Amino acid sequence: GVEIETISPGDGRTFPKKGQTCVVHYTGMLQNGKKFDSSRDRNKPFKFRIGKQEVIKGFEEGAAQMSLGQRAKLTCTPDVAYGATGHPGVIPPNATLIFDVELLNLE
Amino acid sequence: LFPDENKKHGLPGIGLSTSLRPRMQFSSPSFVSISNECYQYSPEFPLDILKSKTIQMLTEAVKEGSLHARDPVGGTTEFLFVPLIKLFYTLLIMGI
Amino acid sequence: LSKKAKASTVDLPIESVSLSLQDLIGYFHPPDEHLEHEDKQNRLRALKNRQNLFQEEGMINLVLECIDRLHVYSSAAHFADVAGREAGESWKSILNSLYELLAALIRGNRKNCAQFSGSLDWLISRLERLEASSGILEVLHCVLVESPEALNIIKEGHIKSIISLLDKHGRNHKVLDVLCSLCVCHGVAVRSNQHLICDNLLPGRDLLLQTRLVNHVSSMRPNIFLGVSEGSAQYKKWYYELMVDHTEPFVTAEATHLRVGWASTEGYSPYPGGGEEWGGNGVGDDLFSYGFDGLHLWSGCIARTVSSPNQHLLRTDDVISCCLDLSAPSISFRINGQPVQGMFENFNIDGLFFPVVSFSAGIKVRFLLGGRHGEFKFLPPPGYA
Amino acid sequence: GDMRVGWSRPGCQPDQELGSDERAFAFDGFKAQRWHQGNEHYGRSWQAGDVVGCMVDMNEHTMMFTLNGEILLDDSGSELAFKDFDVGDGFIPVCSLGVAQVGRMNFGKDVSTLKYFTICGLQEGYEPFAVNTNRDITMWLSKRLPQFLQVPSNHEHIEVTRIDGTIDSSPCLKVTQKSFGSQNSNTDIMFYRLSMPIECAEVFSKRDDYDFLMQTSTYYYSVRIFPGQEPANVWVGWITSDFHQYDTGFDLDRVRTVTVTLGDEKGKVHESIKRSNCYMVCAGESMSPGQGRNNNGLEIGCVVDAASGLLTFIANGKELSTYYQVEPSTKLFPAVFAQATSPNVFQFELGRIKNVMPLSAGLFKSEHKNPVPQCPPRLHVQFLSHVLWSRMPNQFLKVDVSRISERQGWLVQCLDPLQFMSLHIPEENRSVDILELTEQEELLKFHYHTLRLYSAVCALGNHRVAHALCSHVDEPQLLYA
Repeated sequence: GVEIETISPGDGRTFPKKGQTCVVHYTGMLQNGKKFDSSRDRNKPFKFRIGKQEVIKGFEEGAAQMSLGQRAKLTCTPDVAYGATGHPGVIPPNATLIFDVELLNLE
Repeated sequence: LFPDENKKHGLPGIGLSTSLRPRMQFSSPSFVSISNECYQYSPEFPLDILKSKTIQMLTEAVKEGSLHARDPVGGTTEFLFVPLIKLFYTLLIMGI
Repeated sequence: LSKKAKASTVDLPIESVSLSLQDLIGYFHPPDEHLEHEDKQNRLRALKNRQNLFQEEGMINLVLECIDRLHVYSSAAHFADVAGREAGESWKSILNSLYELLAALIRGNRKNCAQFSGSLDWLISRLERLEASSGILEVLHCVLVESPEALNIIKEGHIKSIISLLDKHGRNHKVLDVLCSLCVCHGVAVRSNQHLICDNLLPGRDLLLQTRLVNHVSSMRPNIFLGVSEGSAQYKKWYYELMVDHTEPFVTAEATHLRVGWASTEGYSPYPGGGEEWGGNGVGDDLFSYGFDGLHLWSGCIARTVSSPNQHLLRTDDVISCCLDLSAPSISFRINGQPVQGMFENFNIDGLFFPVVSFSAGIKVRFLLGGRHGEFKFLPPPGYA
Repeated sequence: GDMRVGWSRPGCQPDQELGSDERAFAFDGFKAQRWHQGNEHYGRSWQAGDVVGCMVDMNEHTMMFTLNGEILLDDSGSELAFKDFDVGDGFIPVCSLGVAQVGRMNFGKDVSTLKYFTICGLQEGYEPFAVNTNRDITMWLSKRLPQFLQVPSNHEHIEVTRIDGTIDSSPCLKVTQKSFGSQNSNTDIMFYRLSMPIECAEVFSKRDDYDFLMQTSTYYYSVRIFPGQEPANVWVGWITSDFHQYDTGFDLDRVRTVTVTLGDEKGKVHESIKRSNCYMVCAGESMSPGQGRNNNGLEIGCVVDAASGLLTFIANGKELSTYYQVEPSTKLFPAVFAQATSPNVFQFELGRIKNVMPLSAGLFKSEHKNPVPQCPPRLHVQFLSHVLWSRMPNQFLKVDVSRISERQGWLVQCLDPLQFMSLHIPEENRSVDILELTEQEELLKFHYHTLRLYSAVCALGNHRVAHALCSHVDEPQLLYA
């Protein structure tokens, strides 16, 4: 599964609901600790829609368990994101990804 | 042909051009998305920021080169100007 | 010699072969750039004619046969054992000269480079050997620059061997140039080679040098120097507090750095030890420093999460109380009056200790040192000064 | 005090004093001494606040100095500090400061700040060093913290031979002191290590057999101390990249260590971890039997288990009681610390004991499943040295400190962001500022060709490869560059 550690607490009430877009800033980290992705570098918030298989599941259930305004650490096992093939050129095969995700706004 | 009554050439480039041009396509390079449609098109970049930065940097280069200082950026006048003028030419060709 | 006839009976013209290989290399030497244009063109025409004549007479396969028969011996010592001492010393020189002659024969001639396609697969088979890596790589580069068919015949196995050359023989810009020549030739891009090179080299992040922007981090310390030694008048328990008036979580694309704790000098010098003077390093990155960030205990550039009531990164209006015990090495923290559930133990006490805070841009914090230097928000633990 | 100022060639060594060798020309006013390949009397001494004006004319190879305006002279009437020299590769300003010494260099970027230039230097036509410049001069200073670097071929004290492994012998690296026994040889403990590290598993687990060899993660290397070398002076084991401690006297008790004790809410220590940068043993104490080393050199073997993190040492076929447990994801460099008491000191051996993988399998990815020991050219012996320069950042963080009140205490405030591109060497586990490649030439060439390869793989509209490369080179890095 996905383990979620809270970095900064949120409201604790407004959890994402079914078919609602989530606006997040994330920073992709490999398990050894090397950054491969970050929306803050692009300065554009990332929007994705819950339950429509737009992103990796590890990210989907991480955001679903997360709450509004809550900055949390998301760690994704190899089986929950890029299982064996991996992302060609970015993610090596059988890799564990750590995500620092903030739920800015539910819209 | 001419902007006004007297037959004075306008500045090259500025004006109203209606000729058909290739359309400008960009995709956001995010690795958390599993969709493969992002592979088409070139990754997005802050074109306005790059444009303003290039203008400022060329303006500073025209300052510094005229004084003929011993310390051009990169150690040589070629290293100072060739990459900058190449980036400027690429921007101007793209038409930003 | 391979058929085991004794060395003296077999005649091996070692010196003459070396002299002829030097003369042949000089004969196929490319024109100098300093020469005037007409002379340069004449010499280029002569060189092209010589290369064409050699390739048409089959002078190239003979060099390959000589290289193959010299490659059966693993080392110069082995060749000396088989043939003799002089052959042993000349084995490396002759082998290098043969590869140089092959490179000179194939250089700049598209027809020769195209006819070398069949032998290209055999060429890459000996790339791992240390006695011929440079020559094989140069011949490969010369073929790849001029022959489009070479890129067509280069396969994933060859590309992976070329990449593993970086892993085994270390960093070398010539193999990087060969990999570049694989991608594009004569303005034509090989998408399959591009994809293979990317997918086999980039994701590892273990061979090419890596780049990243790192926020500058500076450290702020008081004048006090704290140490313990036998028969000396210092109190082994100490206490101080830090208050966070303001902190911006993301001033830049990188997270703001803010760590507090104790640091120890190297020896009795007043200069902090074990850490870089400038850079992105702060409290808890070396083994001379001990830090807290609100979520992890930092020591030796390695952090481990420590539990706390309402764990959070260092926010505005946070009071951090740091306790130093030198009787038994023990550094403990207490956030907002709630005890942090971790402590540093059994560290080196030879040097002098002092309070320290490390930070990036976007902070506003205050030292509460007690007395007329800022009253403590909470009562110090018993026995602490 | 003991301070020197002058002009140095780009080959000057930070560890050597100015003027001792031919690299630099300096002036020691503390002893009224001019230094180049020796010292000879020149000029007077300075007091606090005195100003020295260095004056070089490369046209006919003349150089003089001034002190508070007056021209310093040698014993004769000659103003020339150094009569004649060669242009060579050039000259740059240099100064050496002794213990508790403070000085200031003024490169004359602003002529007004030059106090004695008008009276001496301007009428002669001499130019300020940074007169026609727009940016501050990047000043380089001697590195204080020693780093591991490859043993040079020209090193006068340390020599390394690579011995190829035969069918019956493992590949070996031999460390030999060429100058030992001879006069002027320096006897001190030298710190050696191997270039590439062993990586432990990210998460810890909770006739040799080929299946066991393929499934195992244990790696082994051995060190043979040659007879005649003092075993007590030789230390064998592993070190991490954090090791930067250069002490003339090294003891196992004086290694940096810490014990993080994470405890539950009520206080029970549920876990205790010992963290250190050096995990090494002593050959002298490992030689429990005694005289088992003079007939044949002492055999200490190091066994590392990358799956569990257990460091065990095997010595002369008997397992030593000393053992170290490390935490996951730790890069361990094979290392040997020794003080030479013989021309032959020790020898790295890359063989394998029964049911253990050789060190090459752990080091190199392409040799992961190769039981045959190997010594690729990448692996090479390095030694800890102080001959390295450091670059001062052109800008520093703007931090203001002030005591607000007796109540509010002291306020420190930093509000202006600064950044720098960091070049991370993967095998070395080290990071340097990319601006140091102005003097790191080989790294500069390799990285320029790496950038060219980055352009080539995405050339001619390879959009997928461009998307992949956006991960490695980001928008902030491109903008900063």
